[PDB]
Amino acid sequence: VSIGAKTVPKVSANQYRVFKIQLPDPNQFALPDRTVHNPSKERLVWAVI
Amino acid sequence: PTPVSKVLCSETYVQRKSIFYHAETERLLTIGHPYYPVSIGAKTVPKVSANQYRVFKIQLPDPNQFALPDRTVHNPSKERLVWAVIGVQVSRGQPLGGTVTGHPTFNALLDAENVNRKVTTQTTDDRKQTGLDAKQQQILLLGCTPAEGEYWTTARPCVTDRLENGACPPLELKNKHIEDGDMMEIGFGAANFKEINASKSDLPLDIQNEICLYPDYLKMAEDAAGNSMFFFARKEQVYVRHIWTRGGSEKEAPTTDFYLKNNKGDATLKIPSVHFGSPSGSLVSTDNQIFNRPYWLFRAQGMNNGIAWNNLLFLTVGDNTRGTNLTISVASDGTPLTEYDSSKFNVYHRHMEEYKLAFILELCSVEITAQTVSHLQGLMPSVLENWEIGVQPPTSSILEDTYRYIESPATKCASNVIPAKEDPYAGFKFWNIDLKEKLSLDLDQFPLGRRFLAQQGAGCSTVRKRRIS
Amino acid sequence: PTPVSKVLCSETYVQRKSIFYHAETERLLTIGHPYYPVSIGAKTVPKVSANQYRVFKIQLPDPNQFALPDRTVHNPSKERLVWAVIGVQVSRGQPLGGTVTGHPTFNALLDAENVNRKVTTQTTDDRKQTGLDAKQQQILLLGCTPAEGEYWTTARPCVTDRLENGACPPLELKNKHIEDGDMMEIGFGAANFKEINASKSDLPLDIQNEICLYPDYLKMAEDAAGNSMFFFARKEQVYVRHIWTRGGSEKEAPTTDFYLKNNKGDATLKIPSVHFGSPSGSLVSTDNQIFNRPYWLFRAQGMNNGIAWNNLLFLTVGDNTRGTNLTISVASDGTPLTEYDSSKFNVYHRHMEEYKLAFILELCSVEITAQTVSHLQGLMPSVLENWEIGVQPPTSSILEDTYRYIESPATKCASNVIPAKEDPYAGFKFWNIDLKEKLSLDLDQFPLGRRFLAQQGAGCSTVRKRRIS
Amino acid sequence: LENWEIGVQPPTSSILEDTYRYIESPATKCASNVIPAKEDPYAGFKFWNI
Amino acid sequence: ALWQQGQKLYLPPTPVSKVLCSETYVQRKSIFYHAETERLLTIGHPYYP
Repeated sequence: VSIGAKTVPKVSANQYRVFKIQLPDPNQFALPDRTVHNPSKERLVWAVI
Repeated sequence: PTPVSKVLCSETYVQRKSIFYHAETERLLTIGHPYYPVSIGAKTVPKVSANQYRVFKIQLPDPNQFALPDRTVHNPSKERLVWAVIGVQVSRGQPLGGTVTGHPTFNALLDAENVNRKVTTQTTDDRKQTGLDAKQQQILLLGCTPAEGEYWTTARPCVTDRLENGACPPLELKNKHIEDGDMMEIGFGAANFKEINASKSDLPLDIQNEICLYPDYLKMAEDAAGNSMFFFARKEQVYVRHIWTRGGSEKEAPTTDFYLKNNKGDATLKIPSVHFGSPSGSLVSTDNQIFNRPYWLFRAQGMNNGIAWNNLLFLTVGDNTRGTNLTISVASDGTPLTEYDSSKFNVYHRHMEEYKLAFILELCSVEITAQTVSHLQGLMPSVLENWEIGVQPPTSSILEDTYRYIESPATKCASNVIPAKEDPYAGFKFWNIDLKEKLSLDLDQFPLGRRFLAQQGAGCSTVRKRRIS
Repeated sequence: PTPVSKVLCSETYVQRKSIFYHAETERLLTIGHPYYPVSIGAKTVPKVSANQYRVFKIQLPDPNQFALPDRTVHNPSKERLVWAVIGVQVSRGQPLGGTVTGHPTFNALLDAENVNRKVTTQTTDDRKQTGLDAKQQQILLLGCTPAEGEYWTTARPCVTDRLENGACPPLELKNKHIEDGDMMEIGFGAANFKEINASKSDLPLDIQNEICLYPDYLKMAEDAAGNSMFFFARKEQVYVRHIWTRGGSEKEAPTTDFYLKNNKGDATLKIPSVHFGSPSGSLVSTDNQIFNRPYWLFRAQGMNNGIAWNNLLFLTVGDNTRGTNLTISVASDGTPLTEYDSSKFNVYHRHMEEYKLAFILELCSVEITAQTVSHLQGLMPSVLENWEIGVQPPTSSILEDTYRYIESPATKCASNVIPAKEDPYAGFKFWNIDLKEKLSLDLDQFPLGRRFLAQQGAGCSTVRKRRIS
Repeated sequence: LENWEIGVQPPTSSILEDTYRYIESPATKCASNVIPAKEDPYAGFKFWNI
Repeated sequence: ALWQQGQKLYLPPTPVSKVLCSETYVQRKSIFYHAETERLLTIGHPYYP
C-alpha cells in the first residue's frame, strides 16, 4: 500500500520468511591457550545441532 | 567485606596473558572548507580544518564474548578478559607544510614601526585583509575516557549593581571534554569567543565564533584512575612575528600618572592601547613531527597502565603541521578562458586530512574475587554493569520488541528506539572508528607487527639500516 | 561475600523434606449473563462467560509458621520452610458441549457463494443477526507469578504530520498480566478492540469492547525464574467455516494493476474487499479435554521446579469446551400462557461454570547461608521480607509525643492520617481461593491422594480397571 | 577457501583502501565507489537479515 | 529490638477419623460365580407416555 510518500510492506501469511542468520566468524576469536587450534594447521567453524 | 578505603593499582588485580593482537584501521580521509561549514543546494560541506582535535573513539571487540577452544582459557565465573594497549602508532599521510589562516576584515589599527606616518583618528573602518600564520603545535594522547580541556568564559555577574552597558565581563575557568570538531589553540587565549568578540574583527575567520580548548594537563595528572590519558606527547613552538593594535574605543585609558600630555594635545588618551602580537609558527621539520613513530607504552602515569575498561579507547590527536590548504579555479562558464578576467575564474577552497591507527593490544584477565570485584565500585560504576557481574537479570534473558521497516506508518516511530541501553557519550560526538573485525592475531603480517617483534628479538626483520657518514 | 552474577537452579539451595499435604477446594460456582454485565434494580449480574481465563490465586498457609513437634524440624535461624507443588488436578464439573456466541447487528455484506445475486450497493445498513461458533481451545498453567499475555493496540503517532481523519492507526505489541475476567481468543487477533472497532459491528457481542489476550509463551520461556509457569498444557483446534466481507467504505482499493475495469463499470473499486473467515471449533471429545487428569510435576521448565515463593500460587485455567448457554422463559404476567404470543414469554439468559482445585504440596526447607540468602536478592526482592532476614532500624528509640484527649482544641489537632499499606497484587484482581484451613496431612483420605499413592506403589487402591475387547 | 584466507595473493588486511567520512557530502565522491570493497554474493536477491 | 505479636500458629489435631480400605477387614476366598441375566426387552414411544 502507499499513503503519502511512504509505503506499507505487503505482509502476508503466505510468504516464505527466509532468514539469513549471519554468524560471528569462529576463526578470528580470542584464544586464551595453546591447545586452541594452531594458527596454520586448521580453521574453526560452526555446526548446528 | 567492603573494607576498601584507598585507590589501588590496576596491575594488582589484573593478570596479563601473553597474547597479542594487531588492530589496523584502513586509511581515513575527510575533505572540506576548514574555516566554516559551507552550504550548496540542500547539502553541506563539513568545515574540515587543520586546527581541530581529531578525536577517535576506537571501539573494541568485547574480549569477554569470544571463542574458547580450551580449558586453560579463563573459567566462566572466576575471571573476565579485557584489552590492554601496548603499542600505538598514529600515521599521518599528507605532504608536510605550514598552516595559514586569515580573515576578510580584521581589526588592526597600527603596528610596531618607527618611520610610519602619524596615527590618523580611527575612521569609520580601519579593518583590512589580514594574513596570520598558525601557531604550530602537536598533541597526541591515548586513554580510556575522553580528554579534558580548559577555557575562559563569562561568569554570571553579581546582583550588586554598579553595572553599565560597556562594563567588563567577569571571567572564570571551565572544564569540558574534547569532542571531534573542536578548535586548536592559535595564538589567543582559550575561550568561547562567542561572548568575547562582539566585534567580529578580533579573530582569524576560521577560529571565530568557535571554542578554543587546551589540554588541562593539570587535571589529567590528578585523576586517580588516570583514565584521562595513558601517555601523551606535545611539541609546539611559537613566537611573536608582528605587533598590532585593536581599534576599539577605550573605557579605561592610562591615568595622567603614566601618560604625559603635550602642547595642543588632549587631556585624556583616546586611541586604544592594546598590543597583541600575531602568533608565529616555527619552521617544521621531518624530525620534529611526532608521528609514524610507534609508541611502546611500558608504564602509564596513573594507576591504570593501559586497561581498556569498557572495551573502549580514546585517541585525541591534533597537529597543524601536516596541513596546507588547497586552492582551485573553475571557469565561471565551463569553457577554458580565452582572455584573463577577474570575474571568470571562481576560487574554490578545499583542505584534506588523512590518518591511520594501529594498536598492539594484549589479552588480560582480571580476577573476580569478592574484594577486587567490590573495589571497582568506586573506581567506576559502569564497567561493573556491562561485564554482567551484578544485575537483576541477564540482558539476553529479557525479551524485547524489534520491528522490521520501523519507518512504516503502520509501525510506531523511531523515538521509542531509545529504550535499549544507551551509549553514555551520546550527547557529545566524535569520529567513530570501529575495529570489531579489523582485528587479528598474526603479528608478523602487519607493518606495526614486524616493528614490534623487531624490538622484541623475535625478528625476521630487525629495524636497522645503519648509516655511516 | 556477594560474588554471584548468574542464576542457580532452585533445587540447589532447596531441601526437599519427604512430607506431603493435600489441599482440596470446595466446588466453586458462578452464574450469570454470558455476554455483558446486566443491571436489574440497584444490583448487578456478573457477566460470566465461557471465554474468560478463570485465574485463581490459591493463597497458602504460611509454612514457616507451623507446628514442629520435634527438634528435627529445621533450626529456627539456619533454615525456612515453604511449599512445593507436586500435583495439580483441576476438575471441571458440567455437561460437555459447544460454545456459541452471536451479535444482534453484525457487519457482513456478502459471502463465498457462486450462485448468489449480484452485490447491491451497500444500503444505509447491511448488518444482520449473526451466529458465530466459538473457536474451541483449552489453556491451563500453574506458577508463582501471574501469567503474561500479549495483544495489539494503537501506538501514539508521530509529530510528523501527513494525518487525515480516517487514516489508519499505527500498531504495536504490548504485554500485560492475565486477570480474572479477561477474554479468550475467539477467531480474531488480540487487541483492546475498544480502539479498533469504532463501528460496533465488527465483533461478537460478548467479546466486543473488551480485551482479547493470549499466552505469550515466548516471554514465559525466557524468564530466568520461570515463576511465570511451572508447566502448562494447551489444545485448540479451529478452521474457517464461512467467509465474509466487511461493509466499510474503502480508503485504499487495489490499484488498476490488479483490478481490470469493465464496460459501463467504474474507474475505481468502491465495495470493500476484506475477507475474514468465521472460525468454528472442531467437535469436542471425552478424551480431548485436558482435565480431571492429575498432573504430576516432576521437573519444571525453568530453574524453579515448583516452589511456592511467597506462599502463593497462580492458576490460569481457561477452556470453552465445557460451556453451553442456558435459556429460560418466564411468562410476562406470572401465569402460564393460555395462548401462544410473541410478547408473553420473556427470554432469559443464564450460563454457569464450575471448578475444583486439588494440590499435592510437599514441605521443603531452604537453607539460609550467607551465600544463598544473598542470592535471592536478585531472584526476588519480596520473598526476603517474608523471611525477615533484612534489618529494620531501631527508630522506636525516638521519643514521639502522645497526648491525652488529643481532641481538646488547645491540644494538638492530630489531623494527619496514616495510610494503609498496599498489597503486591491489589491493582489487578482475580478470583481469590483461600486454602489456609482446607489443607491436610492424610493422603489416603482424599480423591487425589489415592490417585497419588496409587502411582507411588503404596496403594490400597491401584488405578487399574483393565478392559480387554 | 577464499574468505578463510587459505589461498590469496595478499591479505585483504594488507591493502590500504580509501574510506571517507560523510561520503554524502558534495566535497567528497559519491557512494557508488563503495562497491569496490568485497561484495556479498547474494546481493542481487534479498531476504530478512538476522 | 522488642517482643511483638505474631499471627496464630498451627497444630495437628486428631480426627482419629481415618477411614479404612475394605480389603483390610475383608478376606477374599478364591471362589467365583457367574451371574447371567436373560436378555431384557422393552418397547414403546420414547417421547412421552
